[PDB]
Amino acid sequence: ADAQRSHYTVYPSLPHIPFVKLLSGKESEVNVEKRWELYHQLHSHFH
Amino acid sequence: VIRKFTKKNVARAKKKYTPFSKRFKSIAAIPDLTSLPEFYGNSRFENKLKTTQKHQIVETIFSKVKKQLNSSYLPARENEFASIYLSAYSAIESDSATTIYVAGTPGVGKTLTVREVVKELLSSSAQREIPDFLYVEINGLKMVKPTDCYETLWNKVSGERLTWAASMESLEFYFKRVPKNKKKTIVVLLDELDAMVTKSQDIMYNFFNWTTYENAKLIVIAVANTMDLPERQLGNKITSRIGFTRIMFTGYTHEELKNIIDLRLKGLNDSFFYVDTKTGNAILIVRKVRLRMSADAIEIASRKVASVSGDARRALKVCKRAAEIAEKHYMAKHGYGYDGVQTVHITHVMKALNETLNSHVITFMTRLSFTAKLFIYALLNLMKKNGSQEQELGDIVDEIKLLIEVNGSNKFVMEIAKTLFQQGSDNISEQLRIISWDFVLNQLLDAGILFKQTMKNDRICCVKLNISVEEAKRAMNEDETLRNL
Amino acid sequence: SIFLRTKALLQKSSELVDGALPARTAEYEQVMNFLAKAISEHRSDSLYITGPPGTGKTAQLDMIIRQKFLQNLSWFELPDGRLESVAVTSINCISLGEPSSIFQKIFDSFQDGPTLQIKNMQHLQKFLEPYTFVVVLDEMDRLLHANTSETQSVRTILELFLLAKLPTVSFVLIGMANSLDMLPQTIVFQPYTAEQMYEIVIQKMSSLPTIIFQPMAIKFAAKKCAGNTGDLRKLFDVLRGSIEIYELEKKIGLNYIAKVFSKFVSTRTRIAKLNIQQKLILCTIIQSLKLNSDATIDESFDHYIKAITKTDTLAPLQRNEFLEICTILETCGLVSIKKTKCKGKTKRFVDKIDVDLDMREFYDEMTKISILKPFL
Ligand SMILES: Nc1ncnc2c1ncn2[C@@H]1O[C@H](COP(=O)(O)OP(=O)(O)OP(=O)(O)O)[C@@H](O)[C@H]1O
Ligand SMILES: Nc1ncnc2c1ncn2[C@@H]1O[C@H](COP(=O)(O)OP(=O)(O)OP(=O)(O)O)[C@@H](O)[C@H]1O
Ligand SMILES: [Mg+2]
Ligand SMILES: [Mg+2]
Repeated sequence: ADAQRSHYTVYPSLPHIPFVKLLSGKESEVNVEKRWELYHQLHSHFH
Repeated sequence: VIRKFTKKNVARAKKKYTPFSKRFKSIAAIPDLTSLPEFYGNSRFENKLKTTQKHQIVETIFSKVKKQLNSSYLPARENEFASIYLSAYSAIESDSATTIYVAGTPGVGKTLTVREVVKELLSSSAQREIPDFLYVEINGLKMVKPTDCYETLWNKVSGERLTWAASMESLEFYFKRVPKNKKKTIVVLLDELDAMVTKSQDIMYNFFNWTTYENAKLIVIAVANTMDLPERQLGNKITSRIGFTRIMFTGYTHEELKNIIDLRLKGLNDSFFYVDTKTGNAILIVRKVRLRMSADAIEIASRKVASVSGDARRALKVCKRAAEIAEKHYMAKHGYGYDGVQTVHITHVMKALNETLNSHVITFMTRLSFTAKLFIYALLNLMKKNGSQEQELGDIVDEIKLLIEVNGSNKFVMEIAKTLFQQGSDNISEQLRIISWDFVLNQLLDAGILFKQTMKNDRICCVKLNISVEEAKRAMNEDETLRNL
Repeated sequence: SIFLRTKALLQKSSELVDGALPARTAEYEQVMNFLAKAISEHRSDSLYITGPPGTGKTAQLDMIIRQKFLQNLSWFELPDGRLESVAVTSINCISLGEPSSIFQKIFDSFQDGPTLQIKNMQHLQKFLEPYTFVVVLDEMDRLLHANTSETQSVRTILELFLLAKLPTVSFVLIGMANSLDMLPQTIVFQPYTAEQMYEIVIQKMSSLPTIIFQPMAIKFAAKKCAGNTGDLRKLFDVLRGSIEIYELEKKIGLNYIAKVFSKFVSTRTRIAKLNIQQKLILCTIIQSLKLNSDATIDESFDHYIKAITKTDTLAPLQRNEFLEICTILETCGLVSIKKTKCKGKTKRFVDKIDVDLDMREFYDEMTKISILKPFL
């Protein structure tokens, strides 16, 4: 049992932005992508 | 490259790292090690300590006696000899591996008996009643490191020089895997076994676990101080492997010590010598001088030594010291330098025996100065009043001051108070310590009379007597001044 | 001769003569049940063998790998019985330098080829991962770390054990350890009793033509070598000593077993061999040790002078004469002189007197003498 050990490395299996759809799920995906790009262009401009 | 420290005195031995288990292809490929040139042992420094003598040195009558009583040059060890010889002979004859445990007090003839057993076994193997064997002797106190035993024994077996871990695996492989028809019996004496005890007991377990192996053909004679050394300092595995049948070397009785000394002095006691009166040189067969050492003196020396220790070294040294005392008196009275009846008497034996019995502690404290005696006396007063067995140094300072100022009508104190507190001088102020205060403190610490605590405050540092109180009082009762007050 | 052959069989190094020990059938069957369960199902598990010294754990397991069995690959017969290839090795742990190197010792026991550095169990796990393997760790009590907190001391050993409880690894651990010196399945080897030792002795010298021992002598030796911590090595040494005593004085009976047990094994006789000066010193030593119990020779001599002056029995003697009588009682066994460090404000090494004699027999011997009764 790896839970009974000190440190163990695992490799997850695999078979893309963290922004969610607003307006109770009625907002389009293009508005989500635009909001992502606008957040990054303000964030980079500040930093 | 800039080095953070340097080790510029490294002395590394030319010892290889490959063990015996990796120099042949298999177990069945190992050749017969008995028919090998380097295996089983098949002095260059003796010339360096020789010089030319250009004086005829004068050996008196007592010189042969004193050379005779040396430990370097067995009436009482016949059952221990029989037991060790029977066990070793049975293990050599049957190709068996075994342990023989021997223990005893110093000087009771353990090493001598084991070496005589080994010499008699070699004599038996010379005329072919037992198979040939190798003899290895390992003293635990003659090793720089305890693991050097691993380096020693393998070097006596194979003739190779390896490091200690590689030697240990080589010995393990040789004892476990090499067949008995391919090897030779080895008898190893482990002398001073308590010096081979480590914190993890690796060497002890390895040496007594190789004896439990079938193919080993190893006989280990382990010589120790006490019977209960495995039961005190070793684990239950090593105590189980050593065994239960353990051989006691008890101390000698006075008859045995007397027989040992008489067997030393067998040819020269009650004998005749040709002695040149001008020089004192004695020649065994100008005056014919009859030499004797009395049996009563030897007897009581044997009785005293046997009651104390049973040590043959001590009895031989007491007799040799008596002979030295007699020779010193003889050369004093005859005017003999270094280039009808001579008797080593009983008074010389009693002078030799009492010389290690007279105590110089009271004699030393009797001949100290007045200030050291005053220190000891004030310390005894503090131990009398407060009863602590450890007194502060400031308390000793104030008690010395009080003893000076109370007995200020004593004539000696009136004559010496200016010496203790001004060194007999005007222009020297009244001092807080007496003159030679730290001198007598360090003198009593050097002699081992006192113990001083490690503190940097001089007043509350404590001082304890290391000797008994009555001999200190006795020494204080000899002095005429400290008796009066 | 028959005596030399009997002593050769009675050594600790003698050859063990289907493949089970005479008095160890149940443990042998349990070990084979473990091996048949782990090898056929190809499971990862861990065995742990407990016992007192000389109970036959090493002998039975060496019998198992000798009879019933990439180097160390051996063919093994199942209870079903097709075949199996299994890498079984037996690593003694005292020959290890470091306890953390055992994985490397596990690796070098199996390979020829490549040589890769193993400093943890992970390299061992990835080495054994693409493949079963049995390691027999004898004297595994060496694998505990000294001067290390409980946790870090058990540190390596559970890494030996938890890898034995991992899926998809082909690892079987059989760890034989001594109980007296110190989850996996535990097998205990109980110390032998008298009938088991009798059966072992008769079966082990069944090779010899003529039995030189009497049977009741062997039963008496087995009964005397029994109870808690029952060692078969002790029985072998007792029989070998009986043969040695017999041929030194010249069948073997009860009297020679008693001769061994009296030869190789009391404070009433020690006191009785003393004069009145030495009995006086032994009385003042014990009286001084009631008051202090950490008292030097000078403090023991300190008490003796005060006891004389209130009694005036015998002339008072010097300090070095006192230490000589203490050396005489050291030789007699009544006194045990050690040098240890005192534990006051000033710490140095001092010599102090210890007594371990029986106090019940001390008061009986001294109350008969009237002048010594003030000194109790
Ligand atoms: N039985 C004896 N007969 C004659 N001389 C003896 C006898 N026993 C001892 N000696 C003498 O005493 C010396 C010391 O003996 P030995 O070296 O054997 O002592 P030991 O018992 O091994 O002691 P230690 O523990 O100090 O090594 C010997 O060299 C020898 O001169
Ligand atoms: N049941 C038995 N039948 C025959 N011989 C035995 C038996 N048990 C032990 N022996 C023998 O007793 C001696 C000790 O055996 P072994 O080495 O197996 O003990 P052990 O339990 O490993 O002890 P330790 O913990 O001290 O190692 C050896 O000579 C061995 O051959
Ligand atoms: Mg010696
Ligand atoms: Mg074992």
